[PDB]
Amino acid sequence: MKPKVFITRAIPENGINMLEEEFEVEVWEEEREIPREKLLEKVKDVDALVTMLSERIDQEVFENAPRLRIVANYAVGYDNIDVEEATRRGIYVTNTPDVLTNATADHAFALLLATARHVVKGDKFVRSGEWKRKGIAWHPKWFLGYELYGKTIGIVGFGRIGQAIARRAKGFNMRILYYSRTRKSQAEKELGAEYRPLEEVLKESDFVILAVPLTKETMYMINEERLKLMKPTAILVNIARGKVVDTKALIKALKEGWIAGAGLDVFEEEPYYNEELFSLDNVVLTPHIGSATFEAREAMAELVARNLIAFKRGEIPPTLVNKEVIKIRKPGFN
Amino acid sequence: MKPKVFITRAIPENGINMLEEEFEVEVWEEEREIPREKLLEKVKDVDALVTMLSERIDQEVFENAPRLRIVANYAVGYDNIDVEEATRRGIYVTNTPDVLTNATADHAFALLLATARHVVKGDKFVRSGEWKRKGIAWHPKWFLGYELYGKTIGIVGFGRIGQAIARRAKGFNMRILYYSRTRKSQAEKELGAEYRPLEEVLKESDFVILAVPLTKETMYMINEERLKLMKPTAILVNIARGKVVDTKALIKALKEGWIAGAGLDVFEEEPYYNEELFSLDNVVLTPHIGSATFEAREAMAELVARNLIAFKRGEIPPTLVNKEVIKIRKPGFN
Ligand SMILES: NC(=O)c1ccc[n+]([C@@H]2O[C@H](COP(=O)([O-])OP(=O)(O)OC[C@H]3O[C@@H](n4cnc5c(N)ncnc54)[C@H](OP(=O)(O)O)[C@@H]3O)[C@@H](O)[C@H]2O)c1
Ligand SMILES: NC(=O)c1ccc[n+]([C@@H]2O[C@H](COP(=O)([O-])OP(=O)(O)OC[C@H]3O[C@@H](n4cnc5c(N)ncnc54)[C@H](OP(=O)(O)O)[C@@H]3O)[C@@H](O)[C@H]2O)c1
Repeated sequence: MKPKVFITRAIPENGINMLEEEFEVEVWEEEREIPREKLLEKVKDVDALVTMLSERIDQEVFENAPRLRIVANYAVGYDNIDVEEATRRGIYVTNTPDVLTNATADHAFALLLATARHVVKGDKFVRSGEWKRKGIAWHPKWFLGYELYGKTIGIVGFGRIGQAIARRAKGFNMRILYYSRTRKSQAEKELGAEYRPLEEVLKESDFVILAVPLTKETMYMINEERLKLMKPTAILVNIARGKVVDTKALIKALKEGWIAGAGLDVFEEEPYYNEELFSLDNVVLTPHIGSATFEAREAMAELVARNLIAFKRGEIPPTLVNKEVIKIRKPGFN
Repeated sequence: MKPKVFITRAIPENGINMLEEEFEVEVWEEEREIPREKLLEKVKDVDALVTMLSERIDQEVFENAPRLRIVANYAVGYDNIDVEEATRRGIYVTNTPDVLTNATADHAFALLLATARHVVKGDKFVRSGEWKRKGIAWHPKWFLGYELYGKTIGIVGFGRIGQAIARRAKGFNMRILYYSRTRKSQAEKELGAEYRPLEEVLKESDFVILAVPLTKETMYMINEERLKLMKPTAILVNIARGKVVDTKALIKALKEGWIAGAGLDVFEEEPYYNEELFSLDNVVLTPHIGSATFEAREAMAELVARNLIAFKRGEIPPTLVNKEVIKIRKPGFN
């Protein structure tokens, strides 16, 4: 008698418990991701879905889900969902902005600093015993990295996470440039940031941070010609999506010294293995953990629940991504 | 006819070249550190020394250096120099403050973030191919770390580097507490920082950063009872000196979950190997590279040269650490 939601992953219990008050809830509890054929089977009679970036919510899913009215992504990105087709069908799509902004902006800085200061390579040198075995405490030319103070940070995608990365950069006294679809004077005045065309941001920055969604417009925007514009001392950080960067071109740039290093949280396929990329000591790698804090987790689970419960009550969900759907079908289950 | 300086390491050429205009210069150029017996031989007829933290400038060095009038440490720390004995003897001692503040404060944040967000462990997971081999792109419970935003940072040693770490923490919207020998209202008002007794800082902080010199008073100040006061979710960062922390107690704290993790740039002996410490995935380790930026390097070399040249000219050196020596012997060579 309650509407039915399938949750494709073991998200925090707080969100599951909130949903159990208002829905019949099914939760995929396994460590492994749900196989595609099982996803298609399980959506047969669901009114709602909570999905991860690992599930491709495309036309084929919709065709196999005739009761589905709302998809809540447990993520701020939604490049895994065919939102135009959802809108067509009157299906509401929600995401999780804001509650993971600080985690991801912190992780961008974690990657920036780790890459700039040789933290991963340094740790291996110590931890392996090589430092002790070689017998040399310190040398003035070892492990030299790059300053941030007074340097220019270039933020590609000046949204929630991009602005939060700029806020952190102000603590390092950085000159802040950004490229975005829009220009925002509030954030400009609060942070001292300045808009420039993309190729100017790439030419003038000491650190380039990617914080855009994946769309047709941002696919491979960091390509071979764009990388050639960057400084040979510059560090690239990708916390956005893997396919914003042409990895083949990035490998060439790193090997040939077109840029100095890269910190990457996201990859063209996940999981990822690339022997050539992974052989480089001027890259730092993390497995798509930008939003991985206990608190962001929990807050994302609450927010997915709030969206689905608002929808049940005939309210517009607070983090609806496809507002055009409202005029197509009003909220609620039938 | 020019005074003679021995430089114990291959510091940047800019500083060497400045000194060659005014001194007969000898530079130890080898990768390895100068052996103790060679140090004692080489100081026999020097008027000045430029030393690294690796050289122990103690009474025995002074007794073997009868012309020595000034020691310029290529470091801000000077726990490797017996400054009281230098003063006694009329020997000026200088260091390198300021020019390495931003490098070291950046590295403190590099270690804080790497430890809080599992950057080293994450990189090994990806780079080794384990992420790919296990076949799972992402899991909501994997690699969960700690937020900074709104959290409390406790700075032990509120000097040049400690205040610069607080400046960076303001970009993360942190509540800033500090313990120091003094209280500083300027920095309090600029950064919103508040003084507290040491044990209160340890109890109330989510991140504890050590930025004190090594002195009799700070030796093993982070001991077993102090570690027990910390939060089980708290992260410790040591960019100060290894002997500020009782490593045996720190290992117990990390294994027993008294604190959540530690980022360490400095060790009780350097180089260092500790199999038990190095087996822990909740530690991040770097080989005393806090000041290792190209620019800090260069600026340290210039500053050592400026000190020795000012002294030659009968001027008080700009970063003299033992001001009492001035009344003992005026500056210059004879
Ligand atoms: N690595 C991780 O763990 C992780 C975690 C969270 C998010 N992410 C990813 O980061 C992305 C951004 O997150 P967010 O919350 O900051 O989203 P957001 O607030 O929508 O910000 C994205 C910004 O990118 C701008 N943008 C979009 N298309 C662009 C284009 N073609 N050219 C230039 N700028 C463009 C957007 O412009 P407009 O102002 O015109 O909107 C917006 O300012 C998500 O979409 C996601 O892919 C990754
Ligand atoms: N890891 C690295 O690569 C690296 C690089 C640079 C420096 N260091 C180390 O970091 C240390 C600090 O550097 P810095 O330039 O910030 O020096 P600093 O300006 O002298 O600051 C040190 C601060 O520690 C405070 N302090 C000293 N003794 C204390 C005590 N017993 N209790 C509480 N606070 C005490 C000092 O108090 P007062 O205000 O009363 O002076 C001062 O505020 C150096 O001495 C060095 O050991 C490490």
